[PDB]
Amino acid sequence: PGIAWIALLLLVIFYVFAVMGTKLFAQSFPEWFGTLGASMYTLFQVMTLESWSMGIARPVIEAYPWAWIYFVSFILVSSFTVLNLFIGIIIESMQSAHWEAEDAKRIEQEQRAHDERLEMLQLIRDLSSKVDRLERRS
Amino acid sequence: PGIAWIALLLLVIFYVFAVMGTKLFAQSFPEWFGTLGASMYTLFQVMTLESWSMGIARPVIEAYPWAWIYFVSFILVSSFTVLNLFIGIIIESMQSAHWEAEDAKRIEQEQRAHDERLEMLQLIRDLSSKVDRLERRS
Amino acid sequence: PGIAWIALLLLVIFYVFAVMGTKLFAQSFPEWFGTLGASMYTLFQVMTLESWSMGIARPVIEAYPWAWIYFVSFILVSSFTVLNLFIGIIIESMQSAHWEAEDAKRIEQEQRAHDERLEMLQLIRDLSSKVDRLERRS
Amino acid sequence: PGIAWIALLLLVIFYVFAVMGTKLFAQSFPEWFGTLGASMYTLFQVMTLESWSMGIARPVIEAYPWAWIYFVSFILVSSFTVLNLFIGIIIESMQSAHWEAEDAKRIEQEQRAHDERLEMLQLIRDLSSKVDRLERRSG
Ligand SMILES: [Cl-]
Ligand SMILES: [Cl-]
Ligand code: NA
Ligand code: NA
Repeated sequence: PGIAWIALLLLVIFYVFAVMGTKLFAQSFPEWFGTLGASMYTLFQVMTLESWSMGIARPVIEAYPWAWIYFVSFILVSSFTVLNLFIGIIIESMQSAHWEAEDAKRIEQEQRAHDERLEMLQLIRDLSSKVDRLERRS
Repeated sequence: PGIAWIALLLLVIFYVFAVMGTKLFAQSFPEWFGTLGASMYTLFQVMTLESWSMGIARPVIEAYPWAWIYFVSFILVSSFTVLNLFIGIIIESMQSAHWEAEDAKRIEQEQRAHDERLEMLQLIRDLSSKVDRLERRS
Repeated sequence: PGIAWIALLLLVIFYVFAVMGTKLFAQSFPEWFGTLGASMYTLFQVMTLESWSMGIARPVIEAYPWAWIYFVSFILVSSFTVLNLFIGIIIESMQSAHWEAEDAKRIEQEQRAHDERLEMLQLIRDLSSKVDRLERRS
Repeated sequence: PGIAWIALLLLVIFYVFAVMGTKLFAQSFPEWFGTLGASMYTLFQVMTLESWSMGIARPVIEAYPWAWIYFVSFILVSSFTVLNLFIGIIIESMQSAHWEAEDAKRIEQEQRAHDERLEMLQLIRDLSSKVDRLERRSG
């Protein structure tokens, strides 16, 4: 049903990484990733880029050196998504202010145009064939 | 009357979360929430995503393990309300830029068109008279 | 020349604060505000919203309790200004992608339609007068 | 092939500053800029504006007093270039909301009307000829 198609995506990326993070990280870092609810919080703060590296990820990379992939992949993937709601909402907003009625007004203006142009077409037909007759007598 | 309609909702979402803040946290966290004014500055801090979690929320979450609702929800509400204040401005910005005129220049263009098409409904109607006379005059 | 109107303004606000700030704070907080360049770098850092409070503002507010006006006002005002520079660039950006090019077709493609109607006006007019030199040459 | 054009401009700016940065800073700040890999992470971190100053910049400018240029300039160039990516997406978004479609809805529609007019045009000519001959046959 539109934007909330992406929202649902965001919740899902969250859930995937929150689980991924609790599996990978819970033992060695329990306060940040000890439970799945814990990591939902951490990823929230990470997603808002708050001390994500200096206070959460650079620490985690010391234990697990390859774990920048978790953190950089999430910033990348979650930002791109958050971006879209912002877009998907900008757009659908423009649409209500404008596009919705713009297409409508001009669909309709062209009905008028077309109908006028239609009338002319007949008159020229009636006239066309008056002249048709008149010439046949001549 | 447009945007300061929301930009006020902002001002009261602030005022509420700032009283709720002081009542709840004033006592363990005096510096941050000790007084209503002290909590505004703190949420102004929080709203800008400045150190909100490592600096404030997680320490508050240490004392009141539920507090994250207060913090996560403030961010959702204030970020959004700010989003709208923004769209509202991006949109009314497009209007004056472009939709103002494209809408109007068009009404104009298609008056002109309509007039011309009327013009010749006329001749054609008149020519249908002349030919209508040739027929009776025979 | 458009947005670069505010771009100039932003720069003015920036510099007025870097001076308003070196005058107020440089005595007591030299590393942050000691020289003008010093304050500028720190106000750039405050503009990027980075450690603006837990880092710089809070410690300055505890010498100079009133000093929140400075950091809150600077963020508010400079965010508003960057907000607009941003919109102005979207507007301007999409004036190019589409709107300029669209109005170029809407116009030229109605030159076409107008011209077409003008030709049919003449034809009906030329016709309208043979049909009435019949009315006279009989 | 579009903004991907611009995304490539960004990846080039990283590369340049990550190398300018590892050459410049790896002796004194090995953790941050020790190796290219290190240096990029650090720059991605600066780009998200995460402690770029209190955490990374100000410490280095302690040691190399002029390095405010490396950091300030990277945040501009780096950030200004990510803006154009954000616009570019914002645009190609509308292209496919609307512009794509309304743009061509109208091409179609003036075919609809050009074609009509063309028709009327035919008939009026046709009528003229009929008047032409009516005219001659009777002179
Ligand atoms: Cl538009
Ligand atoms: Cl027409
Ligand atoms: Na931060
Ligand atoms: Na931030």
